[PDB]
Amino acid sequence: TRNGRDSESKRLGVKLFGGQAVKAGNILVRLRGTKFHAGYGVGLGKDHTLFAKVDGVVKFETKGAFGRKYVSIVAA
Amino acid sequence: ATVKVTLVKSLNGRLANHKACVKGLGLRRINHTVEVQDTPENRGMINKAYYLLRVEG
RNA sequence: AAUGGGUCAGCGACUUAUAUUCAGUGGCAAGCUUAACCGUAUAGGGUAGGCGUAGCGAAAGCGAGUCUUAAUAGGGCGUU
RNA sequence: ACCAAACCGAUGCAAACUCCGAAUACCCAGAAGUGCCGAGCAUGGGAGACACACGGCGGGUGCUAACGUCCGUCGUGAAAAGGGAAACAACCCAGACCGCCAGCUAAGGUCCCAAAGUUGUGGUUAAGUGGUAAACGAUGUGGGAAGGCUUAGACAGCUA
RNA sequence: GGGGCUCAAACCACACACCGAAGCUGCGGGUGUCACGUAAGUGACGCGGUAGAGGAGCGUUCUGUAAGCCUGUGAAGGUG
RNA sequence: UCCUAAAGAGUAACGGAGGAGUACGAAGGUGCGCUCAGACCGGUCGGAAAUCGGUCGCAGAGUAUAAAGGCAAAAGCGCGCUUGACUGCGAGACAGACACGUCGAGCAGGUACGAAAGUAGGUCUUAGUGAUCCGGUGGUUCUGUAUGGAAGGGCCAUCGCUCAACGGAUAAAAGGUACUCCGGGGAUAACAGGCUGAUACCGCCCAAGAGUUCAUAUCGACGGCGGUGUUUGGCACCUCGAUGUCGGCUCAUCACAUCCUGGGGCUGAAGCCGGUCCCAAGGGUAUGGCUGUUCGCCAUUUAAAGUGGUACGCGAGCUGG
RNA sequence: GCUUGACGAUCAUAGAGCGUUGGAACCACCUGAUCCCUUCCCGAACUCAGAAGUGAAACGACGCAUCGCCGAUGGUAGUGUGGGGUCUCCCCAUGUGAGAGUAGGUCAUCGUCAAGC
Repeated sequence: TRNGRDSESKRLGVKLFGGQAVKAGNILVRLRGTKFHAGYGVGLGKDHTLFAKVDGVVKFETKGAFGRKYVSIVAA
Repeated sequence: ATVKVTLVKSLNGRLANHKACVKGLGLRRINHTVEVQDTPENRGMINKAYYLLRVEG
């Protein structure tokens, strides 16, 4: 019966978009529950943060059954 | 091969993107004529600011 | 149709001291500079001190190296 | 005779619905040219600001009221004069270093006040419409497609 | 906006002219920056502006230069 | 946590919706085991539905908790071990004014587990929180005011109480002022002006209807569309280095949406009177009893006692209830 | 060379639904629990001594296109920029451009490896 009190807006989203060079520790997707999945060299942190585990460029394939949007990094 | 554009309107209330298309094309004030190479990456600045210019060819 | 001034002439508001930082400009230079004070006194003496030449650590300490942990194994700070 | 959730088809609509899904914007890499001689970045010295306004657009709020108010994004005024909008921070054009009794234009204009066409061709409009306005109402007039009755003699007008 | 306008001085099209800004061009004017110039020297791009930053100056009174120089053949001051 | 929020982040409102101030020694790791809900149906105690036995199933279930987003390589239960809800760290990022915050291996201390590749630095994810200063506690190799010690201090680990005005003024915090004072403001209210017109007021459009028949002589439900700025608002644009109230008095001036007088149309207008609608602003348009009144209610008039604007006209004209 | 295995490329043009089959190899059962153990009670789970039996069920490829699923072209809605209007909305220039709908493919297309014919 009283409105107010929005939260503080967590800055989620795809950082470091899908052609960019990476180093092997970079947060690659901030994410609220694996809207994107883990490809070849990426890591899947505890809060479903995708992180590059090797160097290269990030690809963003769609692959497999279930229609998974993948994030894979290819050492190119 | 070579196109020549003239600036016929101002840059005053124009968008910051469009006047950067006119400065980057070589133009400085009204009725100034430059001779521009006809590469398509040069012609795209002529097209983003088509309304400010006159393109004699 | 918001403030102030009737007008003239005088007056009337970023200063000074002491610490400090940065810039410019100089003297000396791995050193530089003195404070009180002394002085037939803006000279000259007086180098107590201050800063510089080495850092790291809370510290003992060790030093071109500590901390930590049973661990000289893994990073931060410094270094011609 | 009352009715009856669900199911089949037809049919709508959501800011907190989405099987879908752009333009743009944003991120990245590589390239020519331009940059006023730099634009970008980094460290230092000095700030000022931390009450903005209105206009276009995209929305909340309000009454899709307010020169209301709260955001986004532009442009302007703030801090910008000159020409136009009669006069008119914020709209349109344009950004004033100084001089000229030189010439071309922009927005806007060209009968007189008032600088320039009483300009040409073709139409429309009789209300001073222009030069303020809604539901709705009328043989006001211009244009255009079509239809039914149409000299075996229609619509309003004569002697069974 | 007013006078006033009715085959328009209104509206709709199209054509051609013209006027109109501190815009643009012509012509004459500093250095603002920068590149060149063994530094005479021209070029090129600029030059609205509040808060504010930067850079350069003028004038007043005093001290040194000054026991100089000017001044009663006329100073400062005042008025042209 | 969603919306607003404009398909990258971000993004305001006393805008619209909900939540949190925790749980968990298993609800974690791992080993191992294992996959929903729905309708369909079988009546001697439940008969919509249980026990669940098995047929079409077509995530619609479940997740400790709000909502969003996620899932089966399960991201729910059973059970063993009984601990990785590890210690030292940490390349590199994300967020970011700062303080904070978020994500993340390999060697060892060393590990549960698996017989092993390997997974494990808590939980499907994002809330479940609190700086510093003072104290408390357990370590310590550090310091230990002549020296040896202690005291006190430092470092490391952890607790408190209470900062929910939740970046926390102090260990410790309620009012009155019509007796008031000062400094400011039209960054901001009251009067008046201005913008707007919900609201009020006045017109108009369709006409169910009543009007004894007959929508339109009068009246009109349901809805519609406008005008006037006429007041209740709304706004905070002017005015706070002052624009001094309501009413009466005195004087007015304009409007026409006309109260009287003048000219007309229609009538459910016989006449006398009226009703209603046009046209018309020339001149007229009370006096008193009550009340501070405007109004109002009353008494008696009049041809008629109109409605509005003018800073709700008028206080450098008056009064001052 | 085909049958069929064995993990995988690609993910409802590959999916579900309606016939014929294969016995030798493979595959599910089957005979039973003695020796491992599986049981919130069980050998249908699953562990297996197995190979007495069996090819329908079980699954497997192999049939058949109603349905799902893809889906043009053209238009339309939206929209960047520039300019208009009678401006709570649309139009013009220009760039771009869906969603839904509109004949119909299909019982998919691939790759390595092996026992057998």
